[PDB]
Amino acid sequence: NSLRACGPALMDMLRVACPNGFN
Amino acid sequence: RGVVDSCCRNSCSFSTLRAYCDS
Repeated sequence: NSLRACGPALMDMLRVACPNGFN
Repeated sequence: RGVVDSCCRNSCSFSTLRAYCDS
């Protein structure tokens, strides 16, 4: 029950997981 | 980043990733 992501993959995940971004 | 420390340098739960989003 965990996730691990680094680099562009992590950025992509935040992009879909966050309704109004992560500026 | 806080999120890199939490989700890249360590694994994180999905709810933790979500907490790093802007609101």
